[PDB]
Amino acid sequence: ERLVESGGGVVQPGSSLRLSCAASGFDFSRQGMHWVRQAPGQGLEWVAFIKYDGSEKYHADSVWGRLSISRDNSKDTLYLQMNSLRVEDTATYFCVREAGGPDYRNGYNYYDFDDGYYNYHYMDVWGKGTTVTVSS
Amino acid sequence: ENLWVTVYYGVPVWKDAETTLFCASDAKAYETEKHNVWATHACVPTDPNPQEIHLENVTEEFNMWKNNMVEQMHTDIISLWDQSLKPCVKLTPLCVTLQCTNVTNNITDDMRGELKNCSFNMTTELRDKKQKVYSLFYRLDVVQINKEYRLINCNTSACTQACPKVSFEPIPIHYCAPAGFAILKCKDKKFNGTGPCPSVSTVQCTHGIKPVVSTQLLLNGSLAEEEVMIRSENITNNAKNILVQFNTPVQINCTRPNNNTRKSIRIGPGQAFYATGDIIGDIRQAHCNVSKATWNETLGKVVKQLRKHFGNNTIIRFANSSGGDLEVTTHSFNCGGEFFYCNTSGLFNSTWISNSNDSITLPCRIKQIINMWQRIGQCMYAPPIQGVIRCVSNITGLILTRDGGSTNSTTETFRPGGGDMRDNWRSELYKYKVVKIEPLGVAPTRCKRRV
Amino acid sequence: NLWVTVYYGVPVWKDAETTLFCASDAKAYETEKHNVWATHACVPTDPNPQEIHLENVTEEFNMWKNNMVEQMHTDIISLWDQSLKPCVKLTPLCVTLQCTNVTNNITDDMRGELKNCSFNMTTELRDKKQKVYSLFYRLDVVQINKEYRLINCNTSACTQACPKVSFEPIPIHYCAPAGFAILKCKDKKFNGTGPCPSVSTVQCTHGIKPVVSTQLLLNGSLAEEEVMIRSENITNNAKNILVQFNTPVQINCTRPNNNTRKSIRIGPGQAFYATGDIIGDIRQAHCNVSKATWNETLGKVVKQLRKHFGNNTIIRFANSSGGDLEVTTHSFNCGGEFFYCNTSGLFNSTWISNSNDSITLPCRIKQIINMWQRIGQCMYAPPIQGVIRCVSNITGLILTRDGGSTNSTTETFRPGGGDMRDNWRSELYKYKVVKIEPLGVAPTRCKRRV
Amino acid sequence: NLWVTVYYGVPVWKDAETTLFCASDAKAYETEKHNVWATHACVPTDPNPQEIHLENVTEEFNMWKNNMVEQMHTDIISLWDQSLKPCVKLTPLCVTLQCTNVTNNITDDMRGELKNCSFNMTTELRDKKQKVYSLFYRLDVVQINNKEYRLINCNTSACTQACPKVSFEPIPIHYCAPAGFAILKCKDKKFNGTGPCPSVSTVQCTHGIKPVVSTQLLLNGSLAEEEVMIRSENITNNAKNILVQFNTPVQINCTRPNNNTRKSIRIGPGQAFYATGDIIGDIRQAHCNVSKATWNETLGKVVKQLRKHFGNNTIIRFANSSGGDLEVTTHSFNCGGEFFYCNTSGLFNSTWISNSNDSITLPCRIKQIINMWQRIGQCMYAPPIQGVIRCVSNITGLILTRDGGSTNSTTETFRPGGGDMRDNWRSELYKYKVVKIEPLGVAPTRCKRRV
Amino acid sequence: VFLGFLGAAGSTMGAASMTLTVQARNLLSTVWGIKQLQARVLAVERYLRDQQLLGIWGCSGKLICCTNVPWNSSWSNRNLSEIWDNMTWLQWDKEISNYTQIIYGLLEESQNQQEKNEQDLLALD
Amino acid sequence: VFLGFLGAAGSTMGAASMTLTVQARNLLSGTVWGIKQLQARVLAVERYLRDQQLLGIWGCSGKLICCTNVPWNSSWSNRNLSEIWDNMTWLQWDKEISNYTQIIYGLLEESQNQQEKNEQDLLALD
Amino acid sequence: FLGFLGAAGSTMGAASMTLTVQARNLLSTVWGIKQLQARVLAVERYLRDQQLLGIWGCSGKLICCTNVPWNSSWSNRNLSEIWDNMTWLQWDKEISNYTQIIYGLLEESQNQQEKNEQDLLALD
Amino acid sequence: SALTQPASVSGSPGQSITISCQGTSNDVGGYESVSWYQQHPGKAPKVVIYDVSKRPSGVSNRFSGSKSGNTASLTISGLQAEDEGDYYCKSLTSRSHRVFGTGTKLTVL
Ligand SMILES: *[C@@H]1O[C@H](CO)[C@@H](O)[C@H](O)[C@H]1NC(C)=O
Ligand SMILES: *[C@@H]1O[C@H](CO)[C@@H](O)[C@H](O)[C@H]1NC(C)=O
Ligand SMILES: *[C@@H]1O[C@H](CO)[C@@H](O)[C@H](O)[C@H]1NC(C)=O
Ligand SMILES: *[C@@H]1O[C@H](CO)[C@@H](O)[C@H](O)[C@H]1NC(C)=O
Ligand SMILES: *[C@@H]1O[C@H](CO)[C@@H](O)[C@H](O)[C@H]1NC(C)=O
Repeated sequence: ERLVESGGGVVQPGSSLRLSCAASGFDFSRQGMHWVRQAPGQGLEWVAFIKYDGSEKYHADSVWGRLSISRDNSKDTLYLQMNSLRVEDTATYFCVREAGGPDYRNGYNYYDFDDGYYNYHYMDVWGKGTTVTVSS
Repeated sequence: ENLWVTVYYGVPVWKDAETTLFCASDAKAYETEKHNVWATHACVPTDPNPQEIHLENVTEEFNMWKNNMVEQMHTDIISLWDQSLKPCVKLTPLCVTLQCTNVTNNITDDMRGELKNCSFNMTTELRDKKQKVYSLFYRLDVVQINKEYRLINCNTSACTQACPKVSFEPIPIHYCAPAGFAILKCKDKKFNGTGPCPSVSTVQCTHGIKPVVSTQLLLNGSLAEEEVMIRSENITNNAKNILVQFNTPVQINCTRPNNNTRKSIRIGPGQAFYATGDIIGDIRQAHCNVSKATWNETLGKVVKQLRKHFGNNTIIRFANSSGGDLEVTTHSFNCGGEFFYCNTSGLFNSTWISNSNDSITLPCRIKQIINMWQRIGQCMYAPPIQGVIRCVSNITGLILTRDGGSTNSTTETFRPGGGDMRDNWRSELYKYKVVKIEPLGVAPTRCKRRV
Repeated sequence: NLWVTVYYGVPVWKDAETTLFCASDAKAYETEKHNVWATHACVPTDPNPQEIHLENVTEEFNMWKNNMVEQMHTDIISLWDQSLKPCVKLTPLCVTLQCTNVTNNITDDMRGELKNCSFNMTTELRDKKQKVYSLFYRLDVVQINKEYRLINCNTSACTQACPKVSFEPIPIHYCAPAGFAILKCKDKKFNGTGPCPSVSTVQCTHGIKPVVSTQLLLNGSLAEEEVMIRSENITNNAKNILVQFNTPVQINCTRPNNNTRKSIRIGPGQAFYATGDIIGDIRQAHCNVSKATWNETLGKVVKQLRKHFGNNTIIRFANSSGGDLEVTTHSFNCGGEFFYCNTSGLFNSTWISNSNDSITLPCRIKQIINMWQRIGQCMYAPPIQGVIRCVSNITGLILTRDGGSTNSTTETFRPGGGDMRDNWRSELYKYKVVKIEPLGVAPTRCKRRV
Repeated sequence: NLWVTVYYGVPVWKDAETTLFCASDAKAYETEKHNVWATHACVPTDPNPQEIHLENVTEEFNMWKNNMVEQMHTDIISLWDQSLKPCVKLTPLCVTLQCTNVTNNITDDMRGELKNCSFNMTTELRDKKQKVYSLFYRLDVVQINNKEYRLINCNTSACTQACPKVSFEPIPIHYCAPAGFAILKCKDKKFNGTGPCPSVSTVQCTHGIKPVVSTQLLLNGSLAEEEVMIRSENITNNAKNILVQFNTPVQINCTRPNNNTRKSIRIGPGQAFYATGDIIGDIRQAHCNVSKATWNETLGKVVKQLRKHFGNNTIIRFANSSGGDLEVTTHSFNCGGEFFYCNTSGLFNSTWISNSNDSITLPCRIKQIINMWQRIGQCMYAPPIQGVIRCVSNITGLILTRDGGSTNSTTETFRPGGGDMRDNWRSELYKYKVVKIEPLGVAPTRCKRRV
Repeated sequence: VFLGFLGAAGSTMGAASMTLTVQARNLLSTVWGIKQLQARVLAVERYLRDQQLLGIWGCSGKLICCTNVPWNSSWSNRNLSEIWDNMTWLQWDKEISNYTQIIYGLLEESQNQQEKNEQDLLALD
Repeated sequence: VFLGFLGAAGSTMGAASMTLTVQARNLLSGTVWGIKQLQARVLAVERYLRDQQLLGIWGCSGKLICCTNVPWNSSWSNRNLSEIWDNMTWLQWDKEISNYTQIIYGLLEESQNQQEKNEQDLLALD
Repeated sequence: FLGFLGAAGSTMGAASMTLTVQARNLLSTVWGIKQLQARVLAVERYLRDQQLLGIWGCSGKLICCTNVPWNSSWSNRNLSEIWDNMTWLQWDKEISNYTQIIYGLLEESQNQQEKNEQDLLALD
Repeated sequence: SALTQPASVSGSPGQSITISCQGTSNDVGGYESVSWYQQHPGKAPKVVIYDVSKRPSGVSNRFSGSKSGNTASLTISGLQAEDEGDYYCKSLTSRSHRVFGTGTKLTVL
């Protein structure tokens, strides 16, 4: 029921950095999380999505093969890794949770693998985020 | 003169009869008591040593094709099989929509599509919730609906998973007659299938008989001495099966190279379903090995004896099964807790005119849902066995059916059979016969009673 | 000088009770039709009876206190439910039914007897529902609040019959075990209780047909040259009165409806055989009895009743007093189809101081029944293809009395069956079981040599 | 000179084991009410059974190595299982429960012991669902993560409910030997469970034995004569339990002041589940009362005879249970169909060195999911019973165990503990023994057969 | 003449004494299966009870046998001729039914004394 | 020496008469394997009683060898006694007299009954 | 009347006059099959004892003697110190081992007497 | 392909306004999964429509949405001062990816 992002800083172009997101007050091992970044005067930009168990990963075409996303349910933390940052890559990244729940059919509730949550295709809670800038 | 009637009690007179023989387990099998499938715990322990008594100057008639001992054995074993399935789980809710896809991790060309990765919605411990689960199923246990698949047994009958704590090892059992009845054993070695037996010896009861179920071959059976015996109800009739016995056994090695891990899935409160989790390493087809040198030498003995009845000029040729269901055209047996159905076309392929590590391999498949007794409505799901399995067996006979028919051809064709499962047990009870004792007898002599 | 002498095997017997085993012919055994009554498990009977005519012996008999009828009632019930275990139990049939009247070729007399219900039903797969329709009689559906439900839903899980087994009664024989004997009375004039001048012993009873019926005895043994009336207390009204016909009367029963069975495939290996559309016209099932013959046997019955009620009183017949459908109707089965016939047209006449009309009786058909008056049990009869036509002959009546408020001028008799125990008394009234006592002592002038 | 003679029917017996049939009194056989221990199929016993004194005989006795208790233990298990077959299975109750603590006039100590649970459940029609509520004890519900709870037995095994028509009242049961066997009774008043019995008598069969179930105490049993006695298989061995039989009984009253009500719920066709509705009046904790004056002097007598095996200068101490499973660390019993789990730490708390209306209150708990046999997969749900209940029982026994790691010390402590159900029943059959008659016998005397 | 089982039920008591052997042969010969098993065992134990009781009296193997016990006149004072010519076994049982138990016990102890008497006589005399 | 159960089966009729006792001991020895096994005990017990009561009513209550007071019809057999006892065995002797077995049993039944009645009258006054 | 098993403490001589009373006691769903097996067991146990007594030529007797000599090794005590002081229960344990070998002696002796009886009357 | 939205929409309080948000038919009209969001400066965006056309709990009932074939729009009745802010439309793509719209600026008179 709360997400905190940390790890911001100033790096030269072509460097690497990692952002950490933490979840508490709710089951981290049942719902997937997203990644969105925004800049002043610019609209929201979706980065990537990861399932509850990380069976498959989805990435945007504009940043295909750029940002690597992984999670660790044991540590109750989320990781966002990017390499060779560009001048235009600066934005305010937010750790966002995708709401989900059991599918109701025939009178019963149908979960996913290892008691997963089927995505309801809307976002409910959003993190405060961290601002990062790139300078040469 | 004036000879009178005298009655004698306990005279040795007998005739054929029918009775319900009882079991007699060994001392070792009566102590472990590890929940055997044949319910040997209720079976009474046997005698410490055999008490065979030889009878001299006696002639008795035997008939292995009308003996009622095999009928009692056949009737009992079905009841023992049914009784062992009641106190364990029933897989009634597994009939659900299945989404099966091929596995292509480390498959072999032989095992191109023999394994399917099936996922389905199964009930959890709570009645109001359903959890997605996955398992690996063989192709023989899934049938396409139109992708979408379903179990073959769903539209015929729902049946019980083979119980995991029970064992299928065929320990020997002894059939014994009650008081007032005796068992006569024919010690003649030339006894084919009927006739007087020069040496008849009465015994306490029968020796250890292993209830091995097999088709087209006899495994772990009894061995003849210094001869190959061929027995048939009517050699002239081609519709009667032919039974063969081997003096020297030939060894067959069967194994499953695949290494799989068992996974337990909870289907309800107090019920568990064991499914194949995943296969570690490469995937290869199971196969059985028979030495070519030994098998070819054994076949030479068979044709020599078989050529006696049909003429010493007749040409003997062998061929595989004529077609039909998988239960009859293939060799069926078990190795541990897994059931095989193997293609023996590579054995019965030869032609005889009558003037060392080849290791003939018989690739074959494995089925999990089996109708062992050829009855519709009572199947069984054998849970997977952890790790690889290996076992060696003794091939001690064959079940051959002649398909000559035409009288215009000199050559004769012999093919494996196995349609009836009583032939496997009849090959071991042919020596024994059941008779009843009548102690009352009257004879005339000179004796009078005082007034 | 008298001394004690012992004899073994003297013909002395005393009344006692024992368990009697079955005895059947080889007719059903050879066919192997798997009847509800297991003749294959039942012991084969003797090739011919071995009755012995005993002389100078008089033995007491009592059908009302006879223990043989108690065992027969228990055994038949035990055999009835033993055959219901294998075949399917219709536990998932309790759903909401949307029923509507049929108005294609319905006659006014059957305007609303059968409905057209449609409901969701399960299949082999536990995640699919199939929409099917079936035709149910009005007696088997009740409005829950259109929405209908079966009467058994709030009672118990409702099991259906096995289609293979047949409900046709077949003769059975009761035999005493070793050391016991059965005595038969051959006196035709012998009423329910009393000494029998002629007594005979048999090892097995004659063939007994376990026909179940109310207010009418069908396919039973007849009397000889007269009509016999038996009752443990003729004065008491609470005790039923049993009548045996010397000459039988034929009754014709039919079901003109031509319904089609539809095997709805539910569950793995289970089957529910529902009733499909009826081709052709739809009419009620009815039974005919000849008026000339029926009126003739009433005249014989009333004469016998005059002996126990005076030769000047008036005998009147009335229909059933009241109750549910089970006791106020002539309940029976006909070729696997159960009937509940309204017999108000028979017992409507008066007799004082004394042309094939073919009296017809409206009848009803029920699917869910309670066979032995129990609660919480079913036997759902599957529908039968074609038209059903069975011909039977009546061999007795069961009647009850009422009133008698010090007015000894008119007597009213009404049908009524308390239970099926009295149904089988008409066949077991001439049989009793005794045990042999071989040991005996008598005085004789004889000693033991020392 | 001397010749052998055979006598048929001499008084000679040998040890043997056999199955004894049931027997019930006339009063208990005419109740016309169903019960767990079937009153039917038990042959009635004649009044005033004959007891035949056997003079000048000594017979070895042993209650620990007795097969009668083993057969009784197996019989009661079969009797218990037979009565739970016709009852209705409670498998649909494995559903999600949303429970809230009930708080109207709850006392402080019992707070949190009752949960007000509302859950969805089925009805007679398969296509409709109904919402019902019931009260469940805290011992019968567990957490999952208006909180969410779940039945404890759902994850182990589902099980039926006790049928209201049958009763758990322990009617007397007589174990009676068949023909050809005899039962020997030891009339000695100083029989310590082993050794010859100078006063040995034979009876037709045993008297009424009540099949009572209890832990750490023996209720409604037989009392010793004029003295308190200590029974043990091995005094030196601390592992073996100690059986104590009181010469005089102490009254114990156990009441449940809550006025529970029964609210029938129809769960399917012909099957109903009995739940608990609103409770009228205040809510109070169940407890049991034992008089302190009688209990204190009872221990004073017990400690004196117990001091014989340890010397009069041995310090004897009493302490409560050592902890563990609830069913073994608490005094478990039933009170008119309601099962109690009482805390006995308030009794065994004292010490003895070189040696009016106040009572003792023992808090007790109530549980419905019951196993009682140390088994897995066979539980039972006792339905609630209307109105308050109070039962008065006797304490005619005690089970204690010894401990101590010191190799040599002057202080010995004892703790209660329920080892096995056989201990509760072996305290009643210690006087009985089953023997087999051997009428055949040979002895020499002057008798030559006539020729 | 042959009359079958219980053929001489109403015949003369003396006449029935010549047909005692026909009755002795007739003493012994899932729902149905269990029911038959009970009857067979019950017949076996019933037959052995009569044989064992007859054995103790010293007439084990004799159909007709008399002991050395006087006949009490209290039980019946009727003439021997009247009993064996104008009476049947069914009526005879009812007349001595009450006194049957007393007669049975006397023969049991009498035989044991007879067995002991002959044992000591042949030892030296 | 010891021949065992059915040891003298092939031996002559006379020699087999000396070993009749060994067969007499074997007449009564002493869920699928449960109730099914119970019928074995009952069948053995009832068979022994049938063979015992049938022999008992012939006057041969407890004698292994016993003779009755009835003649041997010449129609049944006309063979020398030497061949019957010293050459023939009990196995083929049953076949020759199998048809006449039923009738001879009846004659023994009435012969013993006549003895019982005659004995009582003889010792009454003589 | 000491009742059933009432002479277990009496001496061998005194217990010889009460054999009759102990002879009667030989024969007389959970509880169904349990009682059925026990009832059959009593029937066969009684017949086993009678069968052994039958082949000894005196089945229908309670006290019986056979024309076979006694062995002094079995018991050196005289008749006075057996039939007047000790007890049947004590006697069984003293010669328990010899019981099996003795049974064969009577079995062969009785069959010997049958041959003599048939031959003696036939010749004369 | 990013969704196309108008640069700005103006409307006096108490009136009804319509916002257009269009993309590809397969992405929008195919999967039927369409969502709308509202954002304020200094705060993360908040979901305003739970389903494609259903509002979630804890939001005013004045909001309403509809879809017509390929075209979808959001309608607000009874505009108030608090409605000022930034609004965005989000929907799933054909390949199960997330695409954000251009965005529309709302001006309150
Ligand atoms: C899966 O296997 C089936 C039969 O084994 C074959 O027809 C099909 O083409 C296979 N599909 C794939 C994707 O391998
Ligand atoms: C057939 O040939 C074999 C060859 O070994 C010979 O032994 C046999 O006697 C021959 N039989 C006939 C009938 O020629
Ligand atoms: C009653 O009247 C009928 C008339 O036929 C007659 O036969 C009968 O004997 C009469 N009975 C009495 C008791 O008067
Ligand atoms: C019993 O107690 C006394 C003390 O009065 C003591 O002297 C004696 O030794 C004790 N008994 C034993 C066996 O030690
Ligand atoms: C038996 O013997 C009698 C007379 O000795 C004779 O009449 C009769 O024919 C014989 N039986 C047969 C079957 O010949």
